[PDB]
Amino acid sequence: EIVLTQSPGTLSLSPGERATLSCRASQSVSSYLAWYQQKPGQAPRLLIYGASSRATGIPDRFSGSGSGTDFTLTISRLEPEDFAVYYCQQYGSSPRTFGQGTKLEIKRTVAAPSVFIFPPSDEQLKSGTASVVCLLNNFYPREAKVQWKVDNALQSGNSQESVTEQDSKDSTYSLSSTLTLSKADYEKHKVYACEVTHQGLSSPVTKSFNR
Amino acid sequence: DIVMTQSPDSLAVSLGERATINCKSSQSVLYSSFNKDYLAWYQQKPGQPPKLLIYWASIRESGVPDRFSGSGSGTDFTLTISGLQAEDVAVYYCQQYSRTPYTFGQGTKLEIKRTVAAPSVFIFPPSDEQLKSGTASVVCLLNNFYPREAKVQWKVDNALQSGNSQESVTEQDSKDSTYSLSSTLTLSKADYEKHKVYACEVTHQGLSSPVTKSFNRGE
Amino acid sequence: QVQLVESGGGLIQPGGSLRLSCAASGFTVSSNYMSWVRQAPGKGLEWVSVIYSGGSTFYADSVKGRFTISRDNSKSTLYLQMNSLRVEDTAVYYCARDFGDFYFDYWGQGTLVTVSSASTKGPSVFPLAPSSTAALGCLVKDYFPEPVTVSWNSGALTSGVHTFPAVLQSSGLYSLSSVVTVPSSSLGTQTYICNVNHKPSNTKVDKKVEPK
Amino acid sequence: TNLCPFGEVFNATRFASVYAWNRKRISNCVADYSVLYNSASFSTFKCYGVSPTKLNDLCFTNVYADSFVIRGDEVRQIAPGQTGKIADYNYKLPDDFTGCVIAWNSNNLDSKVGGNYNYLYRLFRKSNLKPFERDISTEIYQAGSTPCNGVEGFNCYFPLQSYGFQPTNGVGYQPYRVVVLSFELLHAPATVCGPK
Amino acid sequence: EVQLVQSGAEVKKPGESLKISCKGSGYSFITYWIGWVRQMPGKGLEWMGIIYPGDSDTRYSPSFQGQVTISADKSINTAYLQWSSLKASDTAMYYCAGSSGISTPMDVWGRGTTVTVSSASTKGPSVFPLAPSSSGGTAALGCLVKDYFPEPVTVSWNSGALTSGVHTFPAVLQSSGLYSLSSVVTVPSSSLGTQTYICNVNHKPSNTKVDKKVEP
Ligand SMILES: *[C@@H]1O[C@H](CO)[C@@H](O[C@@H]2O[C@H](CO)[C@@H](O[C@@H]3O[C@H](CO)[C@@H](O)[C@H](O)[C@@H]3O)[C@H](O)[C@H]2NC(C)=O)[C@H](O)[C@H]1NC(C)=O
Repeated sequence: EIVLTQSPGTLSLSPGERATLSCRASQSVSSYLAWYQQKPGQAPRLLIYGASSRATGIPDRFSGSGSGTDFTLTISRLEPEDFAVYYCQQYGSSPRTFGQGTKLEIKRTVAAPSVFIFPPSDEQLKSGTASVVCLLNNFYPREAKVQWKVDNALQSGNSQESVTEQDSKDSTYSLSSTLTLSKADYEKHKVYACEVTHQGLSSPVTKSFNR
Repeated sequence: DIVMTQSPDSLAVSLGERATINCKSSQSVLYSSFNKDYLAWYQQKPGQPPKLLIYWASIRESGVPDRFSGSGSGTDFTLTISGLQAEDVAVYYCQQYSRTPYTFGQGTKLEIKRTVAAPSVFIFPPSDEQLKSGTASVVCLLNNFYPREAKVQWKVDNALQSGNSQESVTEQDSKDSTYSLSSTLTLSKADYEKHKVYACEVTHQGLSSPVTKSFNRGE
Repeated sequence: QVQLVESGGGLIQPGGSLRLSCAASGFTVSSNYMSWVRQAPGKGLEWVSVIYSGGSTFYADSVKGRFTISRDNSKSTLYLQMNSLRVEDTAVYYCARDFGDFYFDYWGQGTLVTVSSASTKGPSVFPLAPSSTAALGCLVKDYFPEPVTVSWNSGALTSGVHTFPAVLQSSGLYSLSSVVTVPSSSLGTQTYICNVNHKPSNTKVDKKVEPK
Repeated sequence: TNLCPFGEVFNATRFASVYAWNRKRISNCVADYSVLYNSASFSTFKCYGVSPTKLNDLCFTNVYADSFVIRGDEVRQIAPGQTGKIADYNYKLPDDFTGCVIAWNSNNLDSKVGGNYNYLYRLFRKSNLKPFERDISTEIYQAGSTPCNGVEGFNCYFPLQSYGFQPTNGVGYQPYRVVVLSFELLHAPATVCGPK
Repeated sequence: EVQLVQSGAEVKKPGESLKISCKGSGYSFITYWIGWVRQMPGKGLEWMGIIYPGDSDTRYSPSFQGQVTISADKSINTAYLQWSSLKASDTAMYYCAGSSGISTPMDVWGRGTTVTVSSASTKGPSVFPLAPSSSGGTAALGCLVKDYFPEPVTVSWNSGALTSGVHTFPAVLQSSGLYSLSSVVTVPSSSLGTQTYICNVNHKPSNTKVDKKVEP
């Protein structure tokens, strides 16, 4: 087999700038290479074939280069919709192999998250389990610290986090942290609080409710 | 998938006479429009690797003498030795190579058919050195006989022995076309000293009546 | 215009059989190279099998002897017969138009194949009540396997909809939340309903989310 | 009385593209096959149903020698019961093939800096070739329901593709010259025998 | 002319791995496929598989598919046959045979490689006299070579001087896993008192040399 290595593993640039993506192979493939763009939730789209030729319907700003075992994908005048994972695939010899991809996100101005906390529903509380949700809505950058404090005690090990993909228009992120407790454990405490630490906040923001 | 069956399993042909070995194929052994039967004959002398004699069922290989001829077509093939010589004692295999997997025949044992020769029978009591080790072995020797078929039975105080003897036979001699056989009776020291008479009874085609060689323990 | 639509994905126990179908329009299936390419959840792309324009077929080493690719010219459909399925075969399987066994110029949206011994379970939908720009949502918990689709007031509410990716709990079930951003003026005057659909378990739940 | 012209085939300065493979009809001559199998320049000498060492003492009505150039990775496709782009669309051997496949690396001869693009292979065909069939068509391959009218475009592919032979490429990518020997017995008077 | 050279004899315990080799040389070797043939003691020939060294084109017999691996090294003209785990039933002689092309007869054969798989360990033989007894002018005497492992054992009489009338029987494998053997000689009966007869037993694997005198 032939192993394709892509660098960087991830990349982060603002709109209007130029992106340079790399792809190296175990052996020379002599232009038998292609590039694909896979946006979240969608199938890969062919961009470059033959390491130089653009597919139909592809803007000229996408450019492929290189030969042998050195290959480069150049993307100029970036736009917010260009966030995707980019793969390189070789067809020089069988079996055909892909790279591990390059995650490319779109930068923007730093945005402060809007923090909301949801107490568990009464219908859920009758089933023996409780879930407390903290919402971080429309923020950038993605890095943010979420700490669960119950009666001012830092709670760990019973929460899971999910973060959405970059928005297509404003390139913002959204994050949810779900604290899961049994009904008996939920009623052992009074104040449930969510503390959010982010670059766009002067001081951490705390949203809390009393059971 | 193609099974090759040889006839006969063992063949005895006198010097200078004709040896005939047949090979039967469960399917045709053709390969293409060449119209050639992809059949081969091999010779394996005692202790030697197989040697290719004839390919395409009739074409002898370079160096093979003229007395080796192959015939037959379809599913029936025959190997013939015209002038049988002592050099020709071997096992002969037929092989098909029309397609993989290749399959050999079971092999045909060929020996010189000489006149009947009776064996000379000898019996050897266990050595006193071996008796000190706790085991007793008695050896019965049949020397220079033909045919190879022979019945050797051990009687201990006129009681037939079973399971405690092993036989070994030499290959056919290249000069007189005879065989030699050894039968070894193995007993524990305790079992050996509970009996007196140890007899080796030999029955052969060249003997009018069975020959018995016997001894008494320590006598 | 070219269309590739996969079907036949779903939950299947290990060692079982599953048959995938790919309807194709805009080109002649019998005259083109076609391939199946699979992508494990969150990982890269892997080529599975190809059928040549002349009918010749080839397979990846990891699936050879278990998968069979085929085509039906009359139905204009590509098939992938999967047998002796393993846990590592869990992936999104893409139908792809192949240019001369070189590169994949057209792709279908894909079908999800989950190989697991776990049983199907419908989700439980709970509200996320707002409190006095407001926010509210619905909690979709304890379902298996993927996926779950969430909509608000049929398809009326689309702006501000954030459906987070599902997380796999330690119990082996998935949980998901969908939230919306709405002004405080509406309160209960405007009615908000979250529509949750889980096709593997055939679960259809509409949940009213009103402030408390 | 006359030597069979094997040298014209094996030592030819130029070899044909595999889609348009050459064939040399050998008839009414004495062939000395020993100059082939005793050679040391061959990397692949694969024969099926016949031994080259047994060819110097056999007679055939006709002998055919086919020559072409392919990649090193595709040499294994020149064999009975094989499958692939070369075996299905360019050169196909029968399942009961009786003959020899001879190949040797020719990177020095058939490869140049910057790429030798003179050697072609067929990439698209609706059906597999019959054994020993030559298809030299260059008509635009119609991959859809719309006629192409001889112009390349969407669903309209040129049927041939060029090898990018460069001397610095890997062994599998390097050009290989292939000669395939076919032996035919038509039950007619035989005219291609070995030396007596 | 092509010649095939095989590796030396192998003695292995059950469960151990093994890889034997067959290296070919000579003109027209580029045309040769290397096949493997198994022959268990006293039985017929069994085709195992075949390989073309140039491209490692390997074809296995269905009776041996998955039991053995056949490979080749085209840089040294060597073909291999290996087992992942050896069983006692693998005890046989393994020939490598060469054929000029496939679907052709095997015209060149190697000398063969003996493979013995047994749980028994190396053990030196015990040599016991087969004393003559009383004639008809012909006397028979011999030596019993018992309880040794592995093969082979060389037996000679009077340091190789006595050859006429000597029958050294093939070894028999005992139920203990050890080999036993006998060698006998035909001598004139009148020479028992005068002549002295000594059998010379040498067992190289155990470094054993026994000179035993056979007297009446
Ligand atoms: C294609 O041309 C090559 C040369 O590049 C020919 O190979 C040559 O063939 C001749 C016989 O015609 C060989 O001569 C013989 O050499 C040996 C010593 O190796 C000697 O004992 C003989 O008396 C005789 O002179 C010559 O060695 C050989 N050269 C090489 C480099 O292999 C080849 O025959 C031509 N192809 C065809 C199909 O004729």
